[PDB]
Amino acid sequence: PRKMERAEGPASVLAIGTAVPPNVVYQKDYPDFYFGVTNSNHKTELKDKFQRMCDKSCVSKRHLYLTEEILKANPSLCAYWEPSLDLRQDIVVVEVPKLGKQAASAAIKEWGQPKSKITHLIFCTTSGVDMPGADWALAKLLGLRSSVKRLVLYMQGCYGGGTVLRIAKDLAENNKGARVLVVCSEITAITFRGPSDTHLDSLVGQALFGDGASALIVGSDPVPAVERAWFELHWTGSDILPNSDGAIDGHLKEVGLTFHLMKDVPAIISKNIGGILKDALAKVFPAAAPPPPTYNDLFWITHPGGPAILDQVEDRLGLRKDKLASTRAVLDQFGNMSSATVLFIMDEMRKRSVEQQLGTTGEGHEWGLLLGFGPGLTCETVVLRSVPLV
Amino acid sequence: PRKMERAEGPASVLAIGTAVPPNVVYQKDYPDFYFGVTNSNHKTELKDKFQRMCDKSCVSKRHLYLTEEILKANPSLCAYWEPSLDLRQDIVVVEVPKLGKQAASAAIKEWGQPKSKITHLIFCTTSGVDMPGADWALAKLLGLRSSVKRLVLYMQGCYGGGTVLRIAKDLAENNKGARVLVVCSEITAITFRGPSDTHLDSLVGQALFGDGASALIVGSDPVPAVERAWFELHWTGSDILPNSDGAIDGHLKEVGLTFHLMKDVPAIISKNIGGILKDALAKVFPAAAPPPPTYNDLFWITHPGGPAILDQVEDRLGLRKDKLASTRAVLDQFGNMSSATVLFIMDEMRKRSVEQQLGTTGEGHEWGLLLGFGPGLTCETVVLRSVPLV
Ligand SMILES: CC(C)(COP(=O)(O)OP(=O)(O)OC[C@H]1O[C@@H](n2cnc3c(N)ncnc32)[C@H](O)[C@@H]1OP(=O)(O)O)[C@@H](O)C(=O)NCCC(=O)NCCS
Ligand SMILES: CC(C)(COP(=O)(O)OP(=O)(O)OC[C@H]1O[C@@H](n2cnc3c(N)ncnc32)[C@H](O)[C@@H]1OP(=O)(O)O)[C@@H](O)C(=O)NCCC(=O)NCCS
Ligand SMILES: O=C1C[C@@H](c2ccccc2)Oc2cc(O)cc(O)c21
Ligand SMILES: O=C1C[C@@H](c2ccccc2)Oc2cc(O)cc(O)c21
Repeated sequence: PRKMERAEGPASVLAIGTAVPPNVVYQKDYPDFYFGVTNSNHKTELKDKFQRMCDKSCVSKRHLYLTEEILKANPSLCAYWEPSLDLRQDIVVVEVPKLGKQAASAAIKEWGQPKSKITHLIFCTTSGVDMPGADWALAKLLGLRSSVKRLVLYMQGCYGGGTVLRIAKDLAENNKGARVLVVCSEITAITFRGPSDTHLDSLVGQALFGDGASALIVGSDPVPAVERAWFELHWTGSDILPNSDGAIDGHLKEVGLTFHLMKDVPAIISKNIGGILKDALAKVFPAAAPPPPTYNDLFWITHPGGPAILDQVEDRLGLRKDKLASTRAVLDQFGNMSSATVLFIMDEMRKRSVEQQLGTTGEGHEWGLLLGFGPGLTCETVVLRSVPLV
Repeated sequence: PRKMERAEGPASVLAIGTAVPPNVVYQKDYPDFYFGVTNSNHKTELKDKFQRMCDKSCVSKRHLYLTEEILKANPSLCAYWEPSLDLRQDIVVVEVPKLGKQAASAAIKEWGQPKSKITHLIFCTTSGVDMPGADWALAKLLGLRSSVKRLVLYMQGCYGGGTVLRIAKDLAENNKGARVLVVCSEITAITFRGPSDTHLDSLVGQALFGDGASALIVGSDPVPAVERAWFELHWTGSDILPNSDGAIDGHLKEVGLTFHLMKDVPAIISKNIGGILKDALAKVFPAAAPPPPTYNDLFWITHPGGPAILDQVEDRLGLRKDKLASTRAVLDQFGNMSSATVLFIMDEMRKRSVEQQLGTTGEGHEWGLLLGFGPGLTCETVVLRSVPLV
């Protein structure tokens, strides 16, 4: 007879909303723009290198808070190593919760229930820190009840989409009637800086990173015919990959957030992911019983840290060429939105499945994988179940 | 049949370790020390106001990472408003997880099981941010399994001790066999700065804030005659207090972490806490059945934001004067250690109960309250149950 009753069924995604800044930057135009606005067009070697990163980035466009106008008004962001944290913070402490509020309103509207049924909130970002935090600012913007149980996950990085689901699963499953608002909001004004020929990992981030926020309603036991489940969370795992110490570092310095990235990240991920997944699926489908579905029969929501990561994972695991299609669509249209990205991909996948009348929310497959990769090198693994359609 | 099995009994504290820097700073000595090492002794009126805050702080001693030698070596910490974040970060990014490791090892030794049985980690701090985070640095220092499920709660503030329990409860209860390492580690090198007569709320921080780390092993279903429970978590609540907007703010700026404290913080807390506790207790002990214990028959683990908070809460709720004794002993010998403090108090309470042979780990009372207060103004409430002794 618990003092807090728990729930029975699996934690379920009941709604997804997304939001991007309205300023669209087409990748074809970005090297000219990026090197002009940072007064670096004379470094023609650096620029050619940046052109080829952009050429191969498999990003067609990104949505960016930073405009030409904001940049020319704030010269310290356009240089490479100028003190700038205070200005960066003044921006993202406001704009990260605001972008997340746009995404949350769309999730709440789809869900169909008054916002006061939201009992828990998880706010995740890599863009700025403050007290009270982005979670508090978001609850204020939305008018959530004063007793919402909040949690702010700061300085996470690109694995954070997996992390928020790992935690939300337990909040929803162990609290009867709990409805968890889950927000990932990322804005690149925290990292944007000029180019330097000695910091070529930061140049990569300028080719790939973009802005966005996504929002879920996560809860167990959806009310039949009133609430709608779209995916279920069944198994989570977290791994620090071997021999990955310092593969991806990020430091919050007086020049803003600095990004450090080793060239063997794709090899480290692609060469270890198979064991991680094979173990995950063995836990979920033990013999004592159906064997795990094959990789080609699972749906795939993979953090697209970069095209080389996706290509090398696809190659090492022998995935048919269409398995990463939803993943690659989101990267093409929004770039790498750090922790938010996987949820755009989740939303992209379910929307396509409805549109093309596939049999389930997961492109017609029953089971699936959501993977996030970030500093650690940390790999978050969430085994998902789709929900049948019509 | 769940793909991840859950646990049955209440999340229980199975061990507690604590760790403080070796440098002890007697409050009698502190005004002379602080104004001397910050070259402010000419500020006669400022210093006397600071003497009065110390005289009254009900803090006798604090443990501090910063020493006179370190301060004289790094003059930007002794000025009031100098660029210093990179220096501070370089310190606490290392020292915060290092201090958390001493407390963790002590908790693990007490618990008695091999460190590899730790499945989950929650690291809470208000001092510094990094990627990978302090959670990852701690796991590395300890040699935890590569698949430990980690969470870093950055920039929490003084309510963090309640927040970690609220989260560890669900991690422990929803995952069969899960053992959660909970660490709160706080080091004032991130905020320490010289005095100024235009920023006197920050002066208050100089009178009250100390350094410390505490660590818990939290798990459901302790193995009988093998593991030992000291407190059980049964009910959690979180609240933004009314008309408290901006009462407690902190920003990570290029001069380091900055502290803003309104003078009505004790009024805000003491005038609203009764309704919060009455609501909580009504939820835990509903009529439909025993009534809730009186405040005086509860044990009290209260974050000592300062003596005026404790005194006004004690006055508003009509608490017998012995109720906040364990709480006040920790403030006296350690200061306000932000998120770590309530766990020192919890450690103090169980150690006294055992030493004096009371009937339970909660000073002879069955039920109790842990409260944390911080930015928001956020109130975290955890209804605890004690365990009977011998
Ligand atoms: C876009 C790159 C980004 C794709 O391009 P590619 O297929 O490697 O194309 P190329 O091999 O021509 O590489 C182009 C340039 O990128 C540079 N580059 C790639 N990765 C780099 C890194 N981590 N640091 C510095 N420079 C790098 C290369 O040195 C090369 O320069 P060069 O033309 O002067 O040799 C690709 O390497 C990738 O997808 N990387 C993954 C991103 C990642 O590391 N993790 C994301 C984490 S959250
Ligand atoms: C130690 C102070 C810290 C206790 O002192 P006190 O008993 O109120 O003593 P006094 O009222 O004489 O105050 C002493 C001085 O502190 C000053 N002071 C107290 N709180 C202050 C604040 N938040 N900002 C600025 N000054 C403050 C008073 O104005 C007074 O100055 P004066 O002597 O020049 O008039 C007390 O106000 C307290 O405990 N407050 C709680 C601190 C807090 O907010 N903690 C929760 C935290 S994040
Ligand atoms: O350098 C930062 C940038 C940040 C981001 C991306 C997009 C939008 C806003 C912020 O994402 C990261 C993820 C990492 O795993 C490591 C990082 O060092 C970063
Ligand atoms: O300014 C910081 C200081 C930090 C701390 C305290 C002790 C040791 C290390 C760090 O605690 C805080 C708590 C708050 O509720 C608000 C704050 O602004 C702070």
